Amino acid sequence: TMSPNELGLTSAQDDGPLGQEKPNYFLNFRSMNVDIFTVSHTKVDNLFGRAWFFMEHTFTNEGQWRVPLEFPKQGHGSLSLLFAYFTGELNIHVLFLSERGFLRVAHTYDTSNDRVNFLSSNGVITVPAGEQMTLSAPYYSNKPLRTVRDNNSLGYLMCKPFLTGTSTGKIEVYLSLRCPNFFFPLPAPKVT
Amino acid sequence: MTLSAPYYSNKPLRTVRDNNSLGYLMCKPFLTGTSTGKIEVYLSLRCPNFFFPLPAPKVT
Amino acid sequence: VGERAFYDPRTAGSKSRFDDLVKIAQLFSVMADSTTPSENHGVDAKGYFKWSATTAPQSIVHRNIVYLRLFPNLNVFVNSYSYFRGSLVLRLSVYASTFNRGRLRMGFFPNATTDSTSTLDNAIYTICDIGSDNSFEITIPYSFSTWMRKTNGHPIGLFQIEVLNRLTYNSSSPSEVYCIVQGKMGQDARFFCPTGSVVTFQ
Amino acid sequence: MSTKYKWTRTKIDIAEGPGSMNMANVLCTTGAQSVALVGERAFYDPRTAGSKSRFDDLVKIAQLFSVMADSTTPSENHGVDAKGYFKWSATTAPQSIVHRNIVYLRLFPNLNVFVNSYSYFRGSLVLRLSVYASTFNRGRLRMGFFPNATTDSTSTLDNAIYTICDIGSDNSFEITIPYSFSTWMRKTNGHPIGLFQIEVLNRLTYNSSSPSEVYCIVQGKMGQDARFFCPTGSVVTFQ
Amino acid sequence: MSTKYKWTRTKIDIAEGPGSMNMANVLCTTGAQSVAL
Amino acid sequence: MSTKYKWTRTKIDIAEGPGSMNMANVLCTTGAQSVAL
Amino acid sequence: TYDSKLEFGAFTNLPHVLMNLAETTQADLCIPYVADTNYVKTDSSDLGQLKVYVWTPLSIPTGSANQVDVTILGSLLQLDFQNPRVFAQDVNIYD
Amino acid sequence: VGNEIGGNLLTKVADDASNILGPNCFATTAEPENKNVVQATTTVNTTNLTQHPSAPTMPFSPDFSNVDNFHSMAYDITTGDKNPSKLVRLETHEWTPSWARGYQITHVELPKVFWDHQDKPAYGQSRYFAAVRCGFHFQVQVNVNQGTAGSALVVYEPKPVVTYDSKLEFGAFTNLPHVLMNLAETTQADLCIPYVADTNYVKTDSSDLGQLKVYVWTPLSIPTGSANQVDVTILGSLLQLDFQNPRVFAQDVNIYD
Amino acid sequence: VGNEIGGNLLTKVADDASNILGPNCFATTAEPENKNVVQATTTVNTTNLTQHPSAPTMPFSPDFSN
RNA sequence: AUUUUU
RNA sequence: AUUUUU
RNA sequence: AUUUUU
RNA sequence: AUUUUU
RNA sequence: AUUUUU
Repeated sequence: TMSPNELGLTSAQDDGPLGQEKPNYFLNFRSMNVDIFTVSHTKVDNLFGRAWFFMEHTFTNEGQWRVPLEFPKQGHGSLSLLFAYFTGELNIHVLFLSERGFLRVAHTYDTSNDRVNFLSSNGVITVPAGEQMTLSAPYYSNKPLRTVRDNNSLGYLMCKPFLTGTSTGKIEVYLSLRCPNFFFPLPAPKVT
Repeated sequence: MTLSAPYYSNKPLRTVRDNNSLGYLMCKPFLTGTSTGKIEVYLSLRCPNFFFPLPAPKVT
Repeated sequence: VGERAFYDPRTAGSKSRFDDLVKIAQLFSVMADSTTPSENHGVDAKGYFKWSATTAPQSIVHRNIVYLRLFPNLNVFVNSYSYFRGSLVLRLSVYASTFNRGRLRMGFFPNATTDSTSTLDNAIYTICDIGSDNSFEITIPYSFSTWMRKTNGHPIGLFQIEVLNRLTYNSSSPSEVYCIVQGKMGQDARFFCPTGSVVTFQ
Repeated sequence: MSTKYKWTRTKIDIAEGPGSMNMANVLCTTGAQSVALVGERAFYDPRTAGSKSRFDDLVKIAQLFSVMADSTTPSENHGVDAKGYFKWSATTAPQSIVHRNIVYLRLFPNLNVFVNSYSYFRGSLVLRLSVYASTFNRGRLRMGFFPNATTDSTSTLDNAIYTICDIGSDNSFEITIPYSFSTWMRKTNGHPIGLFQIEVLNRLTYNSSSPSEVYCIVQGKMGQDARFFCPTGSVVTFQ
Repeated sequence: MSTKYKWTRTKIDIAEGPGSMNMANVLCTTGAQSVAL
Repeated sequence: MSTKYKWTRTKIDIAEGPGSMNMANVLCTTGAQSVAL
Repeated sequence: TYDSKLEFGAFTNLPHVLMNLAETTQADLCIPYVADTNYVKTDSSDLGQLKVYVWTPLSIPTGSANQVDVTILGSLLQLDFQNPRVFAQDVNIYD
Repeated sequence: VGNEIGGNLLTKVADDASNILGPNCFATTAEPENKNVVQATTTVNTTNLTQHPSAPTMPFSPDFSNVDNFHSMAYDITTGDKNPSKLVRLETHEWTPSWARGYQITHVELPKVFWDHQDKPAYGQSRYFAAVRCGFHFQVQVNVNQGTAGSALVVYEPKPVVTYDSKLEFGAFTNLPHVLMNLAETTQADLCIPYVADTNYVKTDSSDLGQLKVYVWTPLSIPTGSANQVDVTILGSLLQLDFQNPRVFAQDVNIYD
Repeated sequence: VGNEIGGNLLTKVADDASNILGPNCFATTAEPENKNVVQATTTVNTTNLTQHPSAPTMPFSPDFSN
């Protein structure tokens, strides 16, 4: 039968270990699980499998664009802030808004700003002018886990546009992740 | 493009008449220069579930 | 070579990654937590107030309209998903001494909006008798006109904790104690559509 | 081994039309991409609608009766108008007309909708005349129909598809009009369905405590063999 | 398991002619799209 | 049944070169389209 | 690192022990190696730190004592020293 | 007999007065989560007694193996443990030419020499224990060019010998674990010495358990051109080590009577 | 459900993170010697009721045959 | 690592 | 020349 | 007309 | 309606 | 929900 513990009478100091799926009941009530969709939208793989805006860059020259990729404190991706460590594939969505040209895109977890000066083997995919691509950067990190908060939690993204004439433009970037491994959930964030 | 939006409604059924019977559509164009234009929109539905037929409509 | 890497959970002290987020929504968090207890006899949203001997046998120690955003953990999902469903669990923890004794009835009127003290005889209530386990709970079954409700829209209901029996004490025990109200999702909790954000975290 | 050839990706020729959007074939639209989080489907709830299943075929709606050219007031021209709401009066001679007009699908609320949706159709049409008299009133009324007729003029119905109505307990007589056109499919909005005439056969009799004239209602629907074919543009705007 | 490689969509090379319309071969026209309901 | 997912057409990635015409490999030319009836 | 950015009252998400005085006199916490690096530099604050906060202030009656002491004891479930080095010399295992 | 029956005297009553709608009340009684128990925990030479314990906590689906499966540190897991038994340089003196036979080249305080400086692998632990019982493995190294010749006596002298050293006849020291090593023939000597004393344990940081010495069997015969700076080095390893008695940091404790 | 698990939630954890040197910690939980019981003793026409009894004592290997 | 889908 | 992948 | 490839 | 091709 | 097609 039902114990008084499952009827509401408990002790907060006896909750450890963390993660106790204890059932709560009372007459005329029982946990009822009803599904509306064929699958879950709470699963990490599904939720995060959907991109979210990151930032935009307006180029004028053929200079390079180096930016510390990090988890959002803004979109639905904020749900990541509930975790401390991450590891797995990273999907980067880049939109190359230009009349005539090409956009070199690369990604690395390497902090050194000189290993990027060349782009030899940092994944120089080419998005023709007015096009957009979605490259999935592997976990080529030198650290087993990525603190989820760091201003560079995610590796740096590089964008060296190869323009042809006076043409200029802007590169909007949004991103998601493929199968994410989050660990050791931390306390909920505050609001600004 | 032709995107198929799922029934992500908070209401089990959509009164068919409502000025918002179907969910709202959003369009935020990302332009580059002074370029401007127009966005024509047409639509259909995939497998529709209609219920409780009501009387025929009037004419204007 | 378009391949994959071998992940290392051990360095995180875990044996496996975290697959479902709902489990986080099922973790208690203080409601409208503050540094100081309710200075309005608990008539505010502060989930941190005081149970005092003075308070009449029917006076209110805390009353307010509950929203998911009033909870740290939940407020995150509120800013992520558009809808949800499932039961909500609130756990009141009164921290008194081993000498203090008394009862307190906390009820809840689902989807109620009028923030006003009212008899809880018809509301979903739980009577709390002070003892060794001073952390009573209360479950609120999903209740809406729809199969799925807005994560940020209509209130969850009216939450009221009235005094049933004056907090008793003695020469060496406190005449008033502190209380904490936590909130989490039930085992049947679910979230559905992810929507835009209504706030920015830090 | 096939190492005599350098491995390469498959090469394919792209047919006419780069991003041609077919908004005519359903087989095309149903295959469109999904903005769903995981491209899945939802569980529908018919109960909230009080139904056990969704509505799959529209033809069934076209098979639902609707008043013809319905009005607030009965025909003020002895029924010589399109109003499917007129009066059967004792005064009317044993051969005079109580109602006459050319019938079109658009004259019916339900049907008029299909008329503004589909371009063609086929099948039989059923008209049901409901005379509302008292239990004392008695008499007969013959309603005929000349298919595809266009001359709106009273004429002997001896050769027309007619139905004699003898007032009793069930005062709602019908009349079916089999598909009749030079084609296997006819315009939903074009040539008339025919001439509809309801002549008096036997003067409506009455007594001291019964009405000397009664009200009549004409409804119309499609037969069990009804069909609609091509969807076309609209000729009117609903509200 | 083939989990040593990140799953991806098939990649294919598009032959000469972007929207070249062949109005000579019947085998080409009969395969055209249908505006039928 | 696979009715847990909305049926859709296959999606594929198009390799480098939009209408690149290979006039070097015979295996490429012999596969060209036919203007034959 | 980001302590001020976190909402108190949610810290219950971390291995903790809300311990109600007058009920419990000791709390037990088993914490495994947790870091974003396989190894932590000896003599470092890395690998986090254990803290004790005020859930609800002390309600000390008039006559009752007013000097409550909080003590933290620690044991190593498992220890592992690998990199050799001079005596207590700061060495960087990190990049 | 009473005072707990609250569950089946309310659960049954309703079950007895229930209609098609079922019981209108359910009552369950049991023991509180906070029961009257006592917990005891023991770590190395410690015992924690608590009479007001609480449910122990821990992270989600935790892994306490504490072993890095990637081995970011390629070493044996027991490296730190065995570290103090590691081979180390105990001494290095210079064989000053013109030193008659019997002359003592260099000595070494056994066993406190293994904690000679704070830079000794064993220095760490040695400080937290007053008692020691260990075995030794010495390797006295002496290198000399081929042109030169000579011989040294590497011998282990227990406290008994060290005490009465002058009373013993040199040339008989060959009775002790030694290595008459003839230069120009051998460059290193090996000596395996077990725990030798008149007491089960020796006080840490003591010269007890004897000491290893190196004497001049036959003086160095260095030709004219040949080099004249011969160095004698003493290396030591602990075949087996054992620290027992706990004590304050490096505080002289008397294990003896 | 809690408040006693102090023994196998510490005894096991170590038993799970132990090396060749064995566990570095052992924890055992149980009831105190002074439990909540009541003792009753009856002599000729007398009854002694005590609610705070203690372990009865007696001499070494005693003989009560008298 | 059914850590694309069954 | 499993010198595309197993 | 293995006169796409084996 | 092998009324795409065999 | 053969609520893509048979």
